[PDB]
Parts: sequence; C-alpha cells; structure tokens
Amino acid sequence: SKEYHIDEEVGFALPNPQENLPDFYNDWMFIAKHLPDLIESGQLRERVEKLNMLSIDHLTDHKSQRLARLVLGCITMAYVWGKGHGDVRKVLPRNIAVPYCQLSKKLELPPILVYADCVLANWKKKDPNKPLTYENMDVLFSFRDGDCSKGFFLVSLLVEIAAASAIKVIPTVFKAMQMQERDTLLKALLEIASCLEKALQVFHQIHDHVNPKAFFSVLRIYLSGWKGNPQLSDGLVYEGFWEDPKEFAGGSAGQSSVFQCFDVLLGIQQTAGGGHAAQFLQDMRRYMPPAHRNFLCSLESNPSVREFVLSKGDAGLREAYDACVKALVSLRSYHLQIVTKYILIPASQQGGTDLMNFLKTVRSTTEKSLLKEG
Ligand code: HEM
Ligand SMILES: O[C@H](C[C@H]1c2ccccc2-c2cncn21)C1CCCCC1
Repeated sequence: SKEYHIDEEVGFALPNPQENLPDFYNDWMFIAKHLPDLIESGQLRERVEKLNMLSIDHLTDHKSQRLARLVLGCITMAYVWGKGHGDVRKVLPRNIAVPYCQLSKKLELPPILVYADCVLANWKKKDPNKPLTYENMDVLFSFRDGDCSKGFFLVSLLVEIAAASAIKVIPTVFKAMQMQERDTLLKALLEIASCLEKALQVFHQIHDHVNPKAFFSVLRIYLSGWKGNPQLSDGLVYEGFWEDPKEFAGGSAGQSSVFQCFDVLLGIQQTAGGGHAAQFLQDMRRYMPPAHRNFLCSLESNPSVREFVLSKGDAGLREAYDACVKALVSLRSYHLQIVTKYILIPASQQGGTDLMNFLKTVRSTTEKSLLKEG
C-alpha cells in the first residue's frame, strides 16, 4: 500500500503519536493535560477565554498537527459541555476557534473531535520495547477522573490494531483475482477470516476497563457533538471564523475505517439503499482523515471480490468468503451485546433504540451477504 497512511503494524492508527507540541503552544497543552482538574474547579472556560491567538504556522510536521487537533478538540468538548451537567456554551471563543478551524481545514477534517483524534492519535506505549498490550499503553488525554476514557479509547484502538493484520492482506486478494490465482485467493480470504476472528477476543477487554455507569453518564456527554442536538439546536458558533452557527456530529465509530474497508472488500454495500444507516455511514466519511477516505475509494474502484467468488462455482472459495462475512457478523453481534450493557440498560436506570436499530441494520446487511447460505 502507498501513501494511504496505513501502517503494517497498527493499521489505520497513527504510529508513534507524539506527546508534546512545540514550546510555542504550552498554553494549549497545559489546558488539555489538566482537563479533569480545570473542569471540576470550574476554571476551564475562564482559562480558554484568557488564551491569546496562536498561529498554526509553528506546527510543521503531520504528527504535531494531529496532536494539536487532539488537544484543541478535547478543549473544545470541555469548553462546550462544561462539567457535563447540561450548562452548555453555544459560542466558541475567537482565540481557540480560529486556530482550531484553520488547522481542521488544513487537514480536511471538521473542527470537532473525531475518532481519528481521540482513538487513532490519542495513545502511547509506557515502555517502547514491550508489546502493544493494554497493560503497556495509555491515552494522552482524558476529560474527567473516572470517565473510563482510557479503557474506551484504548480498547477501540486495540481492535483497530487487531484488524491491521487483515488489512495487509488486502493487496494479496486483489492481486490474486487479477492474476486469476484461485488457490492464492482462497488462502488470503481464510487469513482475513482468521484475523477478524482474533479481533473478537480483543472486544472482550471492554468489560474489564469500562464501567457502564461512568460510560453512560460521563464519557458519553463529552463525546457528543452539535448535529441534531436539542441543546445546541442550531449548532456551535466558531466565533471569528464563521459568523453563522454550524452542526457537526460527535465522535462516532462510523468514522472508523477498519470495518468499512472490510465491508468494501467483501462487497457488503453498507452505503447503498437510501436508509438512514447507509446515509449515516456515508456522511461519516467526511470525518475520516482524507488519506483513509482515499484508501476506501481505492477499494471500491477495484473489481468486486464477491462477484468474483459467485461467478466461479467453487465451493471452497464460497466458504472462505463466507468465513469472512460470518466473522464480521460475529463482531457486530458481540458489539450489540456491548451496547445493550453500556447504553440500553443504563438509559433505563440502572434514543438508544435508534442507535441499536442502526447497528441492527448494519448487522443484517452484513448477514445478507452470505452466499450459498441463501
Ligand atoms: C462501551 C463500549 C461501546 C459502546 C457503548 C459502543 C456503542 C456504539 C454505538 C452507539 C454505535 C453507533 C453510533 C456510532 O457510529 O458510533 C457504534 C458503532 C460502531 N462501533 Fe461501537 N461501541 C463500543 C465499543 C466499540 C469498540 C471497542 C469498537 C472497536 C473499534 C467499536 C466499533 C464500532 C464500529 C466499527 C461502529 C460502526 C458500526 C458498524 O460498523 O457496525 N465499538 N458503537
Ligand atoms: O458511539 C458513539 C461514540 C463512539 C466513539 C467515540 C470516540 C471513540 C470511540 C468511539 C466509539 C466506538 N464505538 C462507538 N463509538 C456514541 C454514540 C452515543 C452514545 C455514546 C457513544
């Protein structure tokens, strides 16, 4: 793979994200690195409002621009939602909104915190010579003490990383159809299936590191956006950059490329059909790093893996293909059980129906791609 910013070890995750910005930006970093303290003491907003305007010119390399997106995105979430009890701000001040927006357009991303900010670039190893294991990793930024952001972000990232070993096989699949190399393709499909079955075990770590109460009542709040949100009905005013309010959705794993790229690979047309679910997933591509968007665009322009398998009358190939679809169905089914525990039941003490019907649509579409099954 080329300049699609895909890493052979960590996949769509940003490799070795840097922890520190230039000294020109310490006033940003001191805020972001102390969000728990400043929100609780009610000092955050005042200190945001006391900021001067830094130019984004001293952010020269891609890594530091990503880190700055993660810093200004967390600060914005904290500024907008405050202590997370519903007393919101509807105006982002000039002095953070301008640099945040100039940086976001520079990177072809919206000026709101997205998946690629707070998962893909929000991590580090404690010990660089150890393995990419939960025990040896940590997030860069959290919102509140006890918000379980570390567990939530890291377990997502560890799933993202487990998918990386299946991504590096994609080149093999397309090369094999182009060369009409059936046995080579069959093995490639089985290797992808195996990797997706291994990513299921990674999901099991969510239970040991995320608490439903804290997740539902705290973390969810700081991850909300201002699209179709009754609390900022017309959106957020990015003061000094746009005279008008604007709506952007909060962080959503529909912005993640790991599952979409396998949907594309397997010919699971998740974005066809006119439903709300297809609409949502297509909309969320604008919240992906443009290089990953372009990678997904490259997958779609390739010949259909599915139609190739269906056209060969080859039971071995159809079973290898179905192994991949079954593995995807298995992930989304377990994931649905997660949502039941972490959203549905906390909501009822001790809305979600729309969210789960979305996931259920995505799952059933996946399940309908199975072959000689029906
Ligand atoms: C407490 C744990 C979790 C909860 C409550 C949860 C909840 C949700 C919800 C409500 C959605 C639909 C809205 C959206 O797009 O974000 C969703 C989608 C999604 N989530 Fe999660 N999630 C959790 C953990 C994870 C983890 C660890 C991953 C690993 C990457 C993940 C991957 C995805 C993906 C790929 C989607 C897009 C839908 C699909 O492809 O089927 N989720 N999740
Ligand atoms: O699903 C998204 C959150 C999202 C997210 C944000 C940041 C990092 C990871 C993830 C994630 C993983 N699965 C869903 N999401 C919201 C949807 C509203 C309920 C609380 C979760």
